[PDB]
Amino acid sequence: CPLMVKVLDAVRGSPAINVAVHVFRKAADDTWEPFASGKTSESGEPHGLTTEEEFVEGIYKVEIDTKSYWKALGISPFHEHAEVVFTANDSGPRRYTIAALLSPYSYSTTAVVTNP
Amino acid sequence: CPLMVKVLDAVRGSPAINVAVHVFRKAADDTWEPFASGKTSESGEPHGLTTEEEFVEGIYKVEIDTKSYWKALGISPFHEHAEVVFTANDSGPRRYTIAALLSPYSYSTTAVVTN
Amino acid sequence: CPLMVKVLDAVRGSPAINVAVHVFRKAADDTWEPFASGKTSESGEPHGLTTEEEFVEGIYKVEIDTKSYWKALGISPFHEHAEVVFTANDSGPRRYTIAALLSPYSYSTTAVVTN
Amino acid sequence: CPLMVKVLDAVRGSPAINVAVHVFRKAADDTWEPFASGKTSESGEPHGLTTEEEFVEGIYKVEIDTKSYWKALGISPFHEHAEVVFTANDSGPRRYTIAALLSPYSYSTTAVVTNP
Repeated sequence: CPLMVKVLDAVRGSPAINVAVHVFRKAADDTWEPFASGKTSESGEPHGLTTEEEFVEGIYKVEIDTKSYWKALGISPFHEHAEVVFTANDSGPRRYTIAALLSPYSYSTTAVVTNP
Repeated sequence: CPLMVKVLDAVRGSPAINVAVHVFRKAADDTWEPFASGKTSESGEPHGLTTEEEFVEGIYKVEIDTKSYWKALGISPFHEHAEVVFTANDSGPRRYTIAALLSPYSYSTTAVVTN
Repeated sequence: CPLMVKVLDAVRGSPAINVAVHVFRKAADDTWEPFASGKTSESGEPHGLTTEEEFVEGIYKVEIDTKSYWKALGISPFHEHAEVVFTANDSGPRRYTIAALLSPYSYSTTAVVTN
Repeated sequence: CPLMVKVLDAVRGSPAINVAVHVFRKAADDTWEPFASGKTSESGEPHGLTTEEEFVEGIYKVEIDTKSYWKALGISPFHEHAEVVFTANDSGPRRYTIAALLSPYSYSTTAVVTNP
């Protein structure tokens, strides 16, 4: 898995489960193209988003549907979503882990990039 | 201003100065429209982004040019920029501060909504 | 004040009000000695913790009573408190702000040191 | 491993490697007693800090030597260390993961608590 996403809930101290994760790539024509999507499992990760063959150099956008998560728990959050935009692999293939820590009025995002 | 932005540099322990901040509003066509922009001052805030008569309810996007900021410091960054997308609701208090804490491979954003 | 503390509540999107903040200094005997304390006001800051003549170089500890704060909100917290331990150096700028962002199972702390 | 610690470096986008982790328990006499210690591996985790038998109810302190980490990389950080103090297992045994995200003038700490 060259692109892994891990989502945590800072209010409950648990993995954020059943959260939708949508990934887009920037296309030749400056639009975002759908690339991959999934839902976080009990571990807070969507398993198998992409492959090493498919995950080529490019600008990627990872959108995490935090609004639907907090609403399904009865909280009206501040953010519409949490997005992470980055250039990938432009020095060769890497494995990326995007971690997102969620609160109703706050989120943080961190990337860990390791040589595959 | 009913909308303030405050940007901090976690590597140097200072306000993030001279960072471009762009604000968009969501229009009927589900496309973003330029609304406000500014450069952070030495306090890490771009002074006077908007006013309470233009800042009506709706969905707003705040884009912080983090990549240019880290490039000016000679530090390689992960993110292309930091974006904050939110709904402003009148029922809620009357002033929004979006705080952003920046590191090269991490950022956090927080909304402080005060009456 | 050469030392300010600012405490934010990430769950409610407001300053964390009425939070106890205790400051200690490290003494020769490697034991902490009470130095300053206060309760955060409605801005999330305990006004006037110290002065520039008492705030000499040394190692300081800032303890924020997060557990009492979350208990008052009826929200079960992980941490017993949040502590920030640091060295104040004159060579460094002349005002310290320790910012703390609180959630029940997470907190982050940041030092903004300005001239 | 009922107590796991994961340390990340927000400047380099990598696990924080070779970081010392010291764990103490609060003793009957109100002093901190040494309970366990280790160094983070290439994954940013110290492996095998404690056991389920040893990790009883109590107040625990996890100290992460962040100062030595940043100094070994040529940075003078703000914090002397990052500490996490919490009550453990007081509702029955749990597995705790303490994550710490490190910058020179900032750190964050998050706990994920899962039923064993």
